[PDB]
Amino acid sequence: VLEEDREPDFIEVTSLQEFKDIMSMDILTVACFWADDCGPCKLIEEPLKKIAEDFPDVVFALVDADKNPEIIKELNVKSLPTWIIARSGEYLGDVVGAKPDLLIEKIKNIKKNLEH
Repeated sequence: VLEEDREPDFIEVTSLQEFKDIMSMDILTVACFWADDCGPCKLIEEPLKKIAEDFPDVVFALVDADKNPEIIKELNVKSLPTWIIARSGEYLGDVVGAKPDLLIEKIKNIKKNLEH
């Protein structure tokens, strides 16, 4: 089969339907948009696994832009990598570019505002 194709901590999204289903959940979800022909994507590969370790309460989903252009178009994603953050169907922020430290900050910031 060739299983656990990406890291076990990442869920892989294959349809706009699956995407909307996951961002609907009562859980902080960080979707990372990536692609093969993408240089900045590669170099954030490791730090993103470290972030998924640092935030076990957050779901990290991967979207291959090659294979999901209708999600790319639905969410107006024009650059890679792009992280979109959401919880219970509400979009709570985003980070455009290979910017792991801003993702961290945005994640902590959104959490503090959820605990108000």
